[PDB]
Amino acid sequence: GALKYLEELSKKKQSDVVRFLLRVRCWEYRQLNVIHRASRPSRPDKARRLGYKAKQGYVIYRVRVRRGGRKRPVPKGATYGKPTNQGVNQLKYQRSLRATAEERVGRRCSNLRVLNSYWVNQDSTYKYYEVILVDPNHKAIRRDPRINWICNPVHKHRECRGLTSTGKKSRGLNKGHRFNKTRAGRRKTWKRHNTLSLWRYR
Amino acid sequence: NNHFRKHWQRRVRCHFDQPGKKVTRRLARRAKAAALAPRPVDKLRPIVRCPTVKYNRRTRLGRGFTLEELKAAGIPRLLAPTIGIAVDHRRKNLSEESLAANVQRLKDYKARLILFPRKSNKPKKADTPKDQQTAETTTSLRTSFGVEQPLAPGFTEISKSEIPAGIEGGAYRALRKARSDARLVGVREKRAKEKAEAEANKK
Amino acid sequence: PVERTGLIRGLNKGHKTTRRVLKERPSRRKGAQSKRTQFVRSLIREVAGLAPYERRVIELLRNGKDKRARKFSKKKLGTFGRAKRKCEELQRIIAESRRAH
Amino acid sequence: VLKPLTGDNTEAPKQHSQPSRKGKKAWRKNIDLTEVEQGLEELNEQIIKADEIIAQRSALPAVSVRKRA
Amino acid sequence: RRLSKEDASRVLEKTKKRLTHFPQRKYAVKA
Amino acid sequence: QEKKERLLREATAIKEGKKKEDVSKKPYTVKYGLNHVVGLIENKKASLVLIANDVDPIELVVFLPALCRKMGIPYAIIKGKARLGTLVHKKTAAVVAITEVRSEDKNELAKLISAVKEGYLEKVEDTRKRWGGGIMGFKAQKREEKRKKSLETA
RNA sequence: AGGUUGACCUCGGAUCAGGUAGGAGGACCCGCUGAACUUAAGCAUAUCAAUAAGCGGAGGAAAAGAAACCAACAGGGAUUGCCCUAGUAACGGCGAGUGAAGCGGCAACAGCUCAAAUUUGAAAGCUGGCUUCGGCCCGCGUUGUAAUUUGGAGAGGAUGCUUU
RNA sequence: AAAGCUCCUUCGACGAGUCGAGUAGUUUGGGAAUGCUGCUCAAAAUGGGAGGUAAAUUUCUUCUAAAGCUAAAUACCGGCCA
Repeated sequence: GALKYLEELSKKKQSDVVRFLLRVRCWEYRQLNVIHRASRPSRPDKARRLGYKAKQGYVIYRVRVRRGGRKRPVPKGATYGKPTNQGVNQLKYQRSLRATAEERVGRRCSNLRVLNSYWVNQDSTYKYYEVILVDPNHKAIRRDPRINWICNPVHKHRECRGLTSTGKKSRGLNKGHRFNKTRAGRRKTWKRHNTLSLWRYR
Repeated sequence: NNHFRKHWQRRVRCHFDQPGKKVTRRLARRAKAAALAPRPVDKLRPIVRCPTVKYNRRTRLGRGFTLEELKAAGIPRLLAPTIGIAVDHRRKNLSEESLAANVQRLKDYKARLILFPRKSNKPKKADTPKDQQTAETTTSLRTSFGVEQPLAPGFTEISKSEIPAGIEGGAYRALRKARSDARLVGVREKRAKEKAEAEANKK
Repeated sequence: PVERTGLIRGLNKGHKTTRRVLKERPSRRKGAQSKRTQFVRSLIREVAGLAPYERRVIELLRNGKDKRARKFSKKKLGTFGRAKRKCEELQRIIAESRRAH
Repeated sequence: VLKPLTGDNTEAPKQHSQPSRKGKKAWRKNIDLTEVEQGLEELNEQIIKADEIIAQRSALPAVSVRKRA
Repeated sequence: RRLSKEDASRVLEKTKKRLTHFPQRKYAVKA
Repeated sequence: QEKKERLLREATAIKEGKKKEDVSKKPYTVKYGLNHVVGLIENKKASLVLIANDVDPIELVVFLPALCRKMGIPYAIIKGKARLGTLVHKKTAAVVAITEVRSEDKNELAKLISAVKEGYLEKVEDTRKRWGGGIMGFKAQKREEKRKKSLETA
C-alpha cells in the first residue's frame, strides 16, 4: 500500500519536498475562504486513519483559525476586582484551535455530524485544519453498521460537547494517577467530593 | 475539623430512598432471574489473590478466567461466555498454584454443567441428553462456587517429634542479617569490583 | 526466575511459589522493527533527505565536536536520550556515507 | 522526453560563502554537505546495480506485507 | 428521525458468523 | 456486461457440473489502483509501470519513481490520469501496470519496455536529480536583460 | 473538421429530485467563560471558588468506559456509584484554612470496531430512478467500496474431527 | 460454502506538528510542572509512556498513546402519572 509511504513522508515535515508542498498549499488555502469545502482530502492517509471513507456521505471541509492566546473581552483592559484576576494579556484558551475550527465547521454544516479533524498547515497568523463530517441522513451511512452509531440523537454536536479526540484530550479523559481530578469529569468529581452524604441510621 | 465554609446546603444528600431502592433492586434481581431461568443469574468467577502485603493472605473472586486457564480446561474462548464463564484477557498466570486451582474450578463447573440443545429435535454430541437434563439445579454461582478458604488455617496440630529445628542463629538474627545484606548489596559489590580491579592492575 | 527466599526482608524476598515462563504477549512486540518498515523508512529517507538541524549536527560531527553536537541535539529534541540516539544515527549515516565510497 | 523550460540556477539553494550558522535558513544554505549527499547517492546506485527483457529485475529481494497463499 | 428497525439491526459479517456459530446457549448447573 | 455474460456461463457450467476453470481462461488485464500497483512493484511482479504526471496530492506518487528504480522496474511518467482512466474504465487512474500479457504480445511488450528503457529513462537519468522552477516573469526577464545589456555596454 | 472533436480537474447556477438544521425546555448531564460580598487585626498570596451570573450542546439519563491502568504483591484487571481509605498523604503569609489516590467489602457487570495487507482468476461493495418486482439503467468508487485482520492476536503451513 | 479447536520453520504491518522538551498563563493535595492551553523546538523503533525529589549510568516491572462504539448499577427544585 502507498499510505505507509505517505505516513512516513508526512512524518518528515522539515524536508525540502514537504516544506515546498506546505508553502504552496498554505498560500492557496490563504487565498481561499476561511471555511470552504475540500473536494478530496489533502492528506488521504491521515483522513483514512481518522475514519474517512470514499463513500457518499463523507465530506471534507478546510478551515483556518487565528492562532495565539486569548485576550479578555473587557472594556479598555480594565478588570474590576482583585489584582490576581486583573491580567488581560498572556491568557490562554482552555480548548484547542482544532476544537474551535471543529465547532465553526459544525455550525456551518448543521445537518452533518463532525466525525474528526486534522492539521494540514499553519503560518504565523493562521492554523489550517481539514474536518471530516458524516451525513446522518444518507442511506449508505444509515445502512453501514460501522458508522450508523452517529445517526443516534446522543451524538448531536460532538464537537460542541468535547466528544471528539481534541475534546477528550482537553477534558483529560485518561486513566491514571496524573488525571485524578478529570478522568470521569472534573465538575462531576468535584460535586461527588463536595456532597454531604447523610444516611438514615447515622 | 468541620468543612462548612462553602455552600454545602445545595449539595446535601439524604438517603430516605434506601428501602425503596432495595425493593427496586430486588425487583430487578427477580426479573433478571426469571428472564435467565434456568441458567444461574451470575457468571463463574476465578479465585485470585489480593495484591499488597496487607491483603495477600486472603483470596477473593476475580473478574474472569484467563485464556491459558480456558485452554488447559478445554473450554474454548468463544464458548465460555455463552455457557456462563467470565473471561479476562488481561490477567496472567505467573505461578502454577493459581493456574491449577482455576483449572480445577473450571473442570468442576464443566462436570456440573448441563447443556440444553439448540434444537431439541437434533441433539448434538456436546449437548446434554434429556435423560440427565433433569436434576437439582442451582441459581447462584457465587454461593455454589464461592471462596471456600479465603484464609489459611490458623490452627494446625503436629506431633511433638516433628517440631522444626529452626533457623540457625535465630529468626531475629536472620531478619537483621537479611536487612543488612539488602542495605549493603551495593557497597560489597563496589569492594569486590575494586579488589578485582586492583588484582588485575597488579597482575 | 530465581526462587524467592521465603522471608519478608532482604534480597529475593517473598512467598515461595513455583514460577512459570510465559509465552510472550503480542502487545509487547511493539518497537520490533519489520522488514517492510525498514524498506519504507529507508526509501522515504532517500526521497526526503536531511532536516536543517540534522545538517548542523552532521557538520559538527564531521568537525569532531561531539560534545557540542550532543548539546545542540539535546537543545533541539528535548531530552538527553533522544539527543544521544539522534547523534548515533547521524554517526551511522556519516560512517556509511564515507566507508563504502 | 518532453522537458519544460527551466531557470538558470538548477541546483539546491546554497550560500556556502556565508559564515553565519544561526537559524534554519543558515543550516539549509550555508552548510556544505555535497560530499556526504553524493556519497549517499553513489552508494544507493551501487546497491541498485523477449521474456528475459520482461522478467529482468534488480538484485534486491522482494518485500511482502504478508505470507500470501 | 430515528433509525429504521432493519438499519438498527444490521450487523457486520464477522458478527453474523460469530452469532451463528456461538450463540447464547441455554444451560443449567447442577447443585 | 462481459462480466455478467461470464457469470452466466460459469453458472451454467457449475449447473451441469464442470468447474468454472474449465470454461473460463486465465485473464490478462492492465493492473490499476495505487495500492495494488505498489504491492505488485514491491513483490516485483509488475513488468511495466505507467505513472500519471498530474496527480494531486503528489505525495501519492512522488515515491513511485524511487521505488521502481530500487526494484529495477521499468517505469514511465505519462500525461493524463484521465487518459489512464479511459484504459481502466474509470474517470481517472493514478498509475497503471502491466505484469503479464498473452503469448502473441510478448514481443510487443518487450519492444515497448526496451523503447522506454533507452528512450525515456536514459534521457531523464540526469534530469531527475535537477531542481525545477526558478523561472522569472516576462517583465522581470525584460528588466534583467536591459540591466545586463547596460552593464555590458558600460 | 484538427482554428476541430472530446476526456478529466476545480469552481458555479436552478422555486431541479429527495432530505436535514434552527426554536422551546434546561431539575439532573457535557464543556467554555468567570466574579465579588465573605473568612484571615486590615490585606495585594490564600479563602469564598475552579462557585454565582453569562454562552454553546444532548438524553431518559447524560458522561465515563474495555489500560500507553494500579501496583511492587503469593500480584490485581473496562467504566460508574455506595461504605471505608481519610479529615489521612499532601498543599498553604505551613495562618485562616484546603485536601485526594492505591488496596478492601458491596451494587451492577458485556464486550468490541477501524487505519496500517494485492480479491487481483475477474469492485465481489453502495446511493438514486423506472419497474412487469424478474431485474434494468444513471451514477459513487481503483487518490479504494465488500470479504479478511486488531495485539487477547493474527497471516501462512500442517492436521483430523466438530460447527451451522 | 463459511466456523472452531490442536501444533509450527517463518512472517507478524500497530495512528506525527503527535509524543516529548523549554517558556508563559491557569489549575491541582500534586510539592526542583498534577492537568489543560498558547508560542518555540521537535522525535524514535524492543521503540515509547509510567513507576509522586531534579540529573548521568546500568537494570527491572507494567501497559501500548496521539482513531472509534457500547447496556446496567448513578443523578434528577423540569415534564406526566400515582
